[PDB]
Amino acid sequence: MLQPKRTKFRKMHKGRNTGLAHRGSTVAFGQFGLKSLTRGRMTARQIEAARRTITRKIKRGGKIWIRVFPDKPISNKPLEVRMGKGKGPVEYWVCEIKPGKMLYELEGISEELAREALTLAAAKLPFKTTIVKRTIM
Amino acid sequence: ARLKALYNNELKQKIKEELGLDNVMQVPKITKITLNMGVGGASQDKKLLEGAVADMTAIAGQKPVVTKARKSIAGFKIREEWPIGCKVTLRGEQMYEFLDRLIAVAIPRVRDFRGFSPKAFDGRGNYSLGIKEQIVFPEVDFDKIDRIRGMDVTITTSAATDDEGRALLKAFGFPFK
Amino acid sequence: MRKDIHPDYHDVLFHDTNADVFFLTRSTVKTKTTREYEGSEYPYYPLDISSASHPASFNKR
Amino acid sequence: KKAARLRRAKKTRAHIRFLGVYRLTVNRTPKHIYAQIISPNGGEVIAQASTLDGSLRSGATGNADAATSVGQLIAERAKAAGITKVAFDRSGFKYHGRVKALAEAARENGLEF
Amino acid sequence: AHKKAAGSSRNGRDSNPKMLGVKIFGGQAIVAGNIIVRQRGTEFHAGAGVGMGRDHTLFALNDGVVKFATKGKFNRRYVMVEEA
Amino acid sequence: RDKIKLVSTAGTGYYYTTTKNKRTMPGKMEMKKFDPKIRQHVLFKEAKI
RNA sequence: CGAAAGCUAUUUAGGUAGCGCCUCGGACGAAUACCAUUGGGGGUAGAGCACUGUUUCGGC
RNA sequence: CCUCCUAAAGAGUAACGGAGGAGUACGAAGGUGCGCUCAGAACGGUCGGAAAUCGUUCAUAGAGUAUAAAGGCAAAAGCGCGCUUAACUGCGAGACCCACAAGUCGAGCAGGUACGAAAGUAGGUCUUAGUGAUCCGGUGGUUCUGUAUGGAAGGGCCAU
RNA sequence: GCUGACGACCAUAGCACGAUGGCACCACCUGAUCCCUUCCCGAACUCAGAAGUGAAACAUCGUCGCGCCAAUGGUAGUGUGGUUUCGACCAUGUGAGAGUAGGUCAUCGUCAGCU
RNA sequence: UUUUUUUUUUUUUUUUUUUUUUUUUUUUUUUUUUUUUUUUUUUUUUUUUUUUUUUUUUUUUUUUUUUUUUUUACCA
RNA sequence: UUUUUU
RNA sequence: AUCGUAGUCCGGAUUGGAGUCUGCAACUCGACUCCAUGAAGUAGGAAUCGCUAGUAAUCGCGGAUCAGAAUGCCGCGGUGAAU
Repeated sequence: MLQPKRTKFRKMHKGRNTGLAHRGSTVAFGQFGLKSLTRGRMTARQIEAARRTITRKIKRGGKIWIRVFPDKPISNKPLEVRMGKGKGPVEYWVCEIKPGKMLYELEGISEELAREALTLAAAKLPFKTTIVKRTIM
Repeated sequence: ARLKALYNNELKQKIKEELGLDNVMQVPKITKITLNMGVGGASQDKKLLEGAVADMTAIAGQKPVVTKARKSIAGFKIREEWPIGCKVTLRGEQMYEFLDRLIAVAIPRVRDFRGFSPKAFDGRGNYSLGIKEQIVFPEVDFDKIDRIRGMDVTITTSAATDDEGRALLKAFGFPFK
Repeated sequence: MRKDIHPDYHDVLFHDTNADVFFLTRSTVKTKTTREYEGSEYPYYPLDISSASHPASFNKR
Repeated sequence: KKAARLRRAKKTRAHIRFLGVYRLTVNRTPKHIYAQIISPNGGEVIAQASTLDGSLRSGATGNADAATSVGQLIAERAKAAGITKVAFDRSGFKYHGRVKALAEAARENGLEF
Repeated sequence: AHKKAAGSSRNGRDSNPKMLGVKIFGGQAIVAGNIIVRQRGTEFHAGAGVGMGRDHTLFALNDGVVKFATKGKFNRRYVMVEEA
Repeated sequence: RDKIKLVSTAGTGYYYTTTKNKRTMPGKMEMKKFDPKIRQHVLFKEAKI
């Protein structure tokens, strides 16, 4: 369950997820990556589930990199609470994902098994995903 | 000062020949000598500082100045602008006379004095030595004394290099090793 | 040198009596006696030591 | 140190330039002393007098008397260059000694500041 | 209110506006006394022809045309009043 | 800080008014203020407001 | 001919008042609007890590 | 009431929106002239260390700024010393802001000064918070009025 | 040709490294009687001077190691009109930042002095 | 929930003003006693709930959480 | 005045 | 005669060095000697002990055990109280 360490502000404005991922759109650490084709919020629970799936499939023989970190606190109002009376409490942490973003990379393992590990991880994620190899340019 | 008149005639040329310097403005010289006394336990009694100032006055032959706390530290129980030390700076004739006196009379009076460390230069030709008992200076008398105090003697020289600084110090007769 | 704020500073004839070597040097000391050097009579200060005087078993038994 | 001297000259230089008056800038060295009158723009010298002048070049320059002669001479040059009211610029030197002597000679020989 | 979530965090304060900023822009005619910049600190510095008040207000010392320029060794923004 | 009058010593009845910490300044203050009734700077002495 | 449902204040909040917006009369007459060319200041969208933080991997 | 954000690069702009402060302080912590430069790190040095004071070398500020924050700050607006009372009186061209009532900045002019050798600078403080109308009553002044007249009372005007 | 004073400009002007400069100038430098300095100190400030040296500083010259500047093209954004599956797209007008190629060891003005 | 009250030695209670930790009961060792009580001598003993924060220094000043008490949680 | 127990 | 109230010319533990004896053998683990060091200790809380006269208090001297190894034990005399 990733989460920032001490932060500067408890709560944040909603914001707008718009545009393409021109940064973080390249397999830069491993040889092999799972890239997002759609935009959304990558919850820390989803990050942890797709990391546990990948690790269980690669079996301490390869290396995994996570390029998404949940640094955006998301608040929620509790049930039976009227509108107003301040902003709700923080309940979970998301990362804003744009189309093109790497989410995980794998290195040091067979291409077939890395493909199926990333395919298993994509099933836990709220994104249409594609699987990409690391290129030179 | 006899040591200044000796350095201007013999020691300067000897140092030049020793270090192999091609210009007379390259040979080192002592610029100043600073005597310090950390009396950090003051600002609670402020009589220890009186005695330290008197001892510095008698030792150096020059009225010293009380040095305040530049910052506030709780561990030492000191607040800003609190008098926590004493210092005097000697230049020219006064420093040459003081250093001649220190080398001749006072430095043999250090109890169990084998020598002074040659690696005590800061790395730019300046030397610093500690005197654990201020009674090695004959100016202070054993009859009237507050307590046993110590003192830093920092010799700030014009040398830019460790070896030049120690060659200049040793040309005066400094007890090294 | 600011006027009349510094201690008395006068020439003193330190003398290491062990090697009998003199050191003429201005100092703040006030000696009780005064001994004449080649010049005038300076306040004389005797010195016990100065820079001139300071510096198998089985087989035997 | 020239850096420190120019650091302590800058306040006066900028205030004189705000006032927008002709300024009498001095500059002394352990050998010579110079004085020149700068326009309010700041980049035109319209009168000068130093100890490099042939009248006092071969003489005991680097003196209060040489500063007095230089002040007396720049007062005359400013007088016959149209300048009567200046603002004195000690250039970070203490207003004392050679600089004071030059300023008093200039002030007594026609320039009024 | 089932999950004990909604609670006290009291911050509904804010000061009144101060109406700062550039009043007369570059190239405009200006008469002496007209305020050019209201600012906090010297975001702009007074060059020739403009003075500065105790609250760092820049105002015209004389009639002319307002000029903005970056100048000096600190790359400071300067406002001038040129006699145009 | 308590309020106090500084009253002119010229007998014009003119005063200035100011505040004072009467634990750090426990004695009557006296400054040289301009008196507009005599058009002169005179000594204004502290008084009870 | 032709609004407003705004701002400010209010024992005010569905009332009222000044200002804004409507109308009529008078004064003034291009001082107004649009566009072209042109003089300005900016810290937004975007972007970025130089500061304040935050973050992953490797070396150390 | 002040600072930041919301606030969409002029201003302004709401919510029981997200974050913090104020209801003071100071006769020097004001004016002026003069002078100075910080924090940290490393090295050397009696007690004395991670850190006191001393010396050296790097060091646009990573400090300080009476205080919250922002914006500023080397001509320092930061830090010392001498002398001082401009934390003056009468005002004020002209502007900002603004429903009004208010609020803000201000060169210049007259008088009296303080500092400076002088040109000069000074109408409080780096700025933006530290505040409360009118009525009523008190006080220090004032020839303005003064119910037949002279006074007085009371009222007005200026300050508080 | 060089030096100094004051400016324009404020990194393509800076930093770093190396070389050259002492006839003028500048800088160290000598001394501390006098003027004036030090909460102590002739360190700095100041004065009176030329025995020495260009060591340091400074000035100039050299370079691309760092800094700094920096296209073209593309991309992002964006005003207006239209469409839209609300991601965006089309027409038109604008057009970054980052990065790349590349550039840079400044350029000028007034005055004085030595040559 | 909300508003107040607070949380400190073994326990139960005192502080506090930014410059420090307290009685009492214990507990440990002595001593009196045939031996235990009682009693008398000695001692030891505090992340001052935690966590950010301010300050040179905080148990103390701010903020959060967490136990504790209370007091409220109403109209259809 | 205040001596509990085994 | 000196010290003149001091942690000292008091106190003599502990430690460093060098030795002598006894003994096959002195490291664990002997006793003395010499030189150097010079620790606590300035009269001792609650409490508690012995002593009624040659006693207490104090001062030395012997012996048993024993190759060596008493501040213990067993004795001896000297001075000598207070109540």
